[PDB]
Amino acid sequence: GRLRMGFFPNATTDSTSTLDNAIYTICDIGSDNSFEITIPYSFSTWMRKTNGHPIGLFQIEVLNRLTYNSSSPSEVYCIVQGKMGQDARFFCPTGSVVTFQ
Amino acid sequence: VGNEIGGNLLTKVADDASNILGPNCFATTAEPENKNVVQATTTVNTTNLTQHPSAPTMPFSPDFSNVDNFHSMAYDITTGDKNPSKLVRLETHEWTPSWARGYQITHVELPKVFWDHQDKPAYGQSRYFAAVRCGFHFQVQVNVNQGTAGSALVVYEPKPVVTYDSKLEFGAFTNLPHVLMNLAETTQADLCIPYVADTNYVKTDSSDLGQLKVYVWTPLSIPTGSANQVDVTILGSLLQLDFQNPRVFAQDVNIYD
Amino acid sequence: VGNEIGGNLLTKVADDASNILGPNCFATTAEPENKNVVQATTTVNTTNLTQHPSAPTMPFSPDFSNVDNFHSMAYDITTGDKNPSKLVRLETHEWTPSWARGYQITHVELPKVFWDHQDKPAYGQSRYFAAVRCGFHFQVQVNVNQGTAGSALVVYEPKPVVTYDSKLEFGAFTNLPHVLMNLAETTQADLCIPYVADTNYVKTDSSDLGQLKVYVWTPLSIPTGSANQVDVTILGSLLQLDFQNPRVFAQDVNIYD
Amino acid sequence: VGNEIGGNLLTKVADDASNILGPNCFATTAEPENKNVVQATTTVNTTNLTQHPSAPTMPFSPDFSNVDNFHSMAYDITTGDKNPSKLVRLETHEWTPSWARGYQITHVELPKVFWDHQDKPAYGQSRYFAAVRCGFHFQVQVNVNQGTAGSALVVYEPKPVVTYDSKLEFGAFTNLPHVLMNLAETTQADLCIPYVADTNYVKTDSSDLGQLKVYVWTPLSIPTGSANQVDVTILGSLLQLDFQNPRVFAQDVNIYD
Amino acid sequence: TMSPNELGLTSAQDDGPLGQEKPNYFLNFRSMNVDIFTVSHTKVDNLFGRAWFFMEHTFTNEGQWRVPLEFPKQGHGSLSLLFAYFTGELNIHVLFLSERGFLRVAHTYDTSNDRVNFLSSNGVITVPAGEQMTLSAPYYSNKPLRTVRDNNSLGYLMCKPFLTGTSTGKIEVYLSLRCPNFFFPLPAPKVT
Amino acid sequence: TMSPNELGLTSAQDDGPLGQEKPNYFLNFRSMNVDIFTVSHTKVDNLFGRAWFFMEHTFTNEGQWRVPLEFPKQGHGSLSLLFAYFTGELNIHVLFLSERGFLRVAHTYDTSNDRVNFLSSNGVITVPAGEQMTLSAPYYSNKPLRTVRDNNSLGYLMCKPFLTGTSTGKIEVYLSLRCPNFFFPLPAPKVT
Amino acid sequence: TMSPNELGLTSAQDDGPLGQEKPNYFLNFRSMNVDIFTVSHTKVDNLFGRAWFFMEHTFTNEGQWRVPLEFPKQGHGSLSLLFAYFTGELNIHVLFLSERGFLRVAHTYDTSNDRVNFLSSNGVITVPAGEQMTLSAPYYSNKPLRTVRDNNSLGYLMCKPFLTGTSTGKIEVYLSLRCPNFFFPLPAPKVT
Repeated sequence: GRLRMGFFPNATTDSTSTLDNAIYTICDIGSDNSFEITIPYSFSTWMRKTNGHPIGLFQIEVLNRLTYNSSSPSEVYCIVQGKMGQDARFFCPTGSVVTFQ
Repeated sequence: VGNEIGGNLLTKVADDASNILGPNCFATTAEPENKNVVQATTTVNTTNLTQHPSAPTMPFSPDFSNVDNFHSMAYDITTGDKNPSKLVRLETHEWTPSWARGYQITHVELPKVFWDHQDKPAYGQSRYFAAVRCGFHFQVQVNVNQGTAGSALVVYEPKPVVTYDSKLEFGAFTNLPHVLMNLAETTQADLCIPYVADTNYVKTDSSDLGQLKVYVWTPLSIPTGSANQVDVTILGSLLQLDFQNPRVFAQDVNIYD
Repeated sequence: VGNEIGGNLLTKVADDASNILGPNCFATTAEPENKNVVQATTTVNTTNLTQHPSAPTMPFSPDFSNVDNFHSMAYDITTGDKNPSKLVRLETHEWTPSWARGYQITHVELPKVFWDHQDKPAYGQSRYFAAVRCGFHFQVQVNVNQGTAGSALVVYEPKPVVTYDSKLEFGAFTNLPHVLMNLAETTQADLCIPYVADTNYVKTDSSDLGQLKVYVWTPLSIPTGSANQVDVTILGSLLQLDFQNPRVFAQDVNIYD
Repeated sequence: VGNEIGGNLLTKVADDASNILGPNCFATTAEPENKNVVQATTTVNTTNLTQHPSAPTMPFSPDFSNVDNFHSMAYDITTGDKNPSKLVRLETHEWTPSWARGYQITHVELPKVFWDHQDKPAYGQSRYFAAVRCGFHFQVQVNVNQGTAGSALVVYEPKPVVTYDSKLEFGAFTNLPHVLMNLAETTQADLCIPYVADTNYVKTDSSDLGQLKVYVWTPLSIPTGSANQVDVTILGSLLQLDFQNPRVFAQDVNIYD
Repeated sequence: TMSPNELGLTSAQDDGPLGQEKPNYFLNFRSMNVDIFTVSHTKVDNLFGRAWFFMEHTFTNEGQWRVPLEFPKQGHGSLSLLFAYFTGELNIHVLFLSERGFLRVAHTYDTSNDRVNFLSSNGVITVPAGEQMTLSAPYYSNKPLRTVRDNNSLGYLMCKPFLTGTSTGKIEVYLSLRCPNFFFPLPAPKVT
Repeated sequence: TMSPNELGLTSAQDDGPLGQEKPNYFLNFRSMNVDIFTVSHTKVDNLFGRAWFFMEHTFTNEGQWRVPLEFPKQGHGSLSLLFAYFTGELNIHVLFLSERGFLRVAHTYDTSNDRVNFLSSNGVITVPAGEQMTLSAPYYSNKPLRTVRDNNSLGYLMCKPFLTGTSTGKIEVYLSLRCPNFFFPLPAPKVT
Repeated sequence: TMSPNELGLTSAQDDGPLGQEKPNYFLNFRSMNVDIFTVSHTKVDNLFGRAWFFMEHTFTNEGQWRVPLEFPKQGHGSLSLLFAYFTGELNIHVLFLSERGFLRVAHTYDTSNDRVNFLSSNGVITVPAGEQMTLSAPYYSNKPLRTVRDNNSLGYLMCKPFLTGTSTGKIEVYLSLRCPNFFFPLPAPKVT
């Protein structure tokens, strides 16, 4: 099956919307079932608050129903990971907003 | 060895026992047309990942130049592209003779005015992007018969100025890109304004780029017989335009913190 | 990178920490013996397509020359092949002395006569093919004691002639490949006939190639005491044979329109 | 051709129709990270076969030398390895003065004595192997004050001798690697014994390598006041050790026929 | 040597792009090209260079005759139905069957009926009664390509006869083309 | 050219070894590095080179104060919790809030309480009342590496004040490190 | 380096052709060849070069004795049963146990009984009473190869004794072959 995951940078309205104009990636199930999507830096400012405005709207819509057979699952599990790009940078160290353990 | 090795043995064994007529058998082994590969295709801000690709097709001896050699449309190929930067009428107003010095004739929200109506060349694209970075080229036109006289102040006011407008001393606005244009002398003013803001990019459909205004330097001195309906028009062109952030159709997106 | 890369890392990492004794681990990665390939084998007018082939086998240090170095069979290796072109008895008939000039002694359907009976060397192959293109070498033999005399006309008649035989003037048949053979002088006649037809190929088991005949040039003048039973025999050999169209066993197939 | 060929056509077709801006599409095809390969890994007497391997992992910029550069343990790196060959106390006995010439003082089962108790350096490994081939270095120590006198016969007796011991003439045992050591003169005897047997290897936990013994050459002549408790100690070191046959933990295995 | 692909083992989903002259073999078989004539009869220029009946008109008076010209779904010209677009010279064969008179003939791709009222500007070659002419109409088409199927794929033909007395008759028409440019072959047609 | 692997299509089970700086692209995207300052604020030496509050102690008498020093789960120093082992110089910032007196300060990694009884051998820099000092304690650790988490990951700090009269006060402490050596990054911490 | 194929991972369906001397390894193992004798005892010429009992016959008179000679399913010669065809010299060891006389011995592959009536033409070496001879019969076989199994795989042996008086006895026979040519090894035999 296929699955299209898009991303509207800097979006705030949490609502399902056509991803035709959003940065999307179509995922066709095969041997390498891990799919990546990059969001390039998008903000008015040169640097952006670490804990400020959202990164954007993340949506993963179904493109083609997950097919199966007598001995295969009718539904599967998915995991979403996140990391910084090779051009990632952090700038000013500020106070803390939370306490770890 | 094996199972790859078979075309050779059969082809050879057939070869060894061959007589005058020749071999009575030929065997060839190779990889299937449908191999275990993965194809990836990327269009504008999109990436299609397929792990079960097939040989792409196309018409006979096709021509993808897509350019009409006959030019049934005699326009620059990049016409549609540059169209949004086209010069357009941003505003029109009729100066009233009674108006005092320093009065604001008319003003235009910058830069969202270029998408003022759905009939604006730039309105189309402006919808699909939340961020904008552009330069302007204004042409404020004011026509008045020779008998009459007067002067207007065409000046560009960045958000900073527009914000604190009342705190600024009129008569000093000449410090901003302006054009004291003396009527009966000039019928049009030209202003080239680059991207000016305290942020790298300005939210589309916003007035953050500041706004162009037209003030009354010296009220209109219209003689008795002379006409009394003077119109002030503001035209705008985009020296350079740049839409970056993608977004839903005309949906308010915050590029700011 | 990966999953191909592992033999090297394990083999290397094992390598890096190695001490005096040596490495304590070796890892090698490669492709399985059973790879994703396709094999194709073609024999006479056949093609076997297999997408799941396996390593072909064969006996120890085998010899596929298939030729008996001792020649327990002292025959030319191509004996079986040429066998069908072998000379054979196509017909035999006893000329009757009473017969008038121009009478037809005997005739043989060409070329289907070479497959006249299942005891004909060419009968075997002729069954598995519908089309034929061949050359002939006839040897009509007629023996008569010296005391007697006479003459027979051995002539080849293509389908055209055989068709319109009654419309042709006897005595002019000498225009066709023939052998006026005067008895008491010659005991055998030789005729080399190439493929003659209005079509590139002739249907197997057909008379389209025409037929060889033997006529009475001048009746037999047999003296009183002399014998009166003269036999006429027709032998045939194939200078060159060619069976092309495949077909079921002895099934009438139409090569013509 | 196909399905491998697609990155090029799409990449090219995209390429051909490209204008000033550039191509509007790029396509690349290749093999998946998870290819059809097989990995094999071998450790000491082991072989792991995997047909569905994955890219091996490891920490950041790792160091597999595994050697502590600070030597928090100031010992030879091969200490643990050689440990089992270490010199150890195999036996101790108190010679009794009354004993007659030729009397057997003490004896040690060879080579199973080096694994005499679970407190023997070699006991550990000796458990995991059924076959052994080694050399010995004995050091029989006997201390006696100067006032006293006497002599003992330290001799190595292979299985052959041990078997037929009563059939051999004492006083001739000097033919075997021995050390007639005269007390009051020598306090220790040294014997270097190589692997001696009628079989290439000896079963571990067996006396097949023969046994070292200590006899009474001449009884102890202990004066009145002198001490009367003389102890005889047997120390053993492995010049060279070799454990080959693998086996369950300390399970009797027959290497012999 | 020969690959299994050329021995029959292939995949239908790997045929694109369109137009793959792949060779097919077996041990006793090889593509053998034999020509029976000095030239090809399959070439578009040759095949179509030969006319084929179109239609007939019977005239009892001078009234003008305008008929849409289209490709045949009937003669050997039907081979054109395998294509989608056409462009090039058009050979029109007209036979004037009459006792005494003249036949004005003209051709235009222009759809407007009025443009044909004044026939002279268009062309109007003259075939005396009892004579037949073959006029080659150029591609004066306002459209770069002519969908090959259209009821007017080919431009309209005009026939007006300048009769003299009560004489009447019939005008048979045949069509052929000079060097034809066909593009984008479409699926084969069905039968009626 | 670009492979499908660098276009997003990959396999999570083929990531080892750890640390793969693989580039990710699309037609309109390329990794662009832009620096806003003349140097990095992500480098361990720089980030940690800046102190952060630790704890405060109020003293009404000279009694000695010994406190385990550990990495913060509170300030920007929390970024250390992403590592497992540490080793290097340790900058201790102490503020002596008092009217009239002196503050003895010393640092040791030694767990034994008794070793700190005679403070002078250990160090004991002197901060006069109303003054603040920044002493850099070396890695006199009996352990090659300091698990970064331990309630005593960092060595113990000793503060004894030589007061003169009834005067009392409070001693605030801040910590920072000079050039830190972190190893074997572990999973990110949870929140309270 | 070493491939996974040589480490144990293989496929039984990819063994053909027959006879693959593939090497098998592990980290502490390598094929080590050690020879205990100056020559091989596995070579066909050597092994079979050593005789083995066949059968015994007791004779009370001169009557001739003909016995089919076949390969043993009993002694070390059984190793021949692993083959299908044989050809080469045949060593026949005969012992004549008698008091006073002579023993005529002859060998022929000819199946006809009559050919052996006149023994002299065939051979008939003479072993005096109490003596034993070893005659090497050539491959005078009318068949290029001798199926190794046949009850007469080896040619028939003839023994006729020219006794003198009432004397009687027994003739023990042993067989061996000189340089044997075996072909097309077949599956191992079963046990009784």
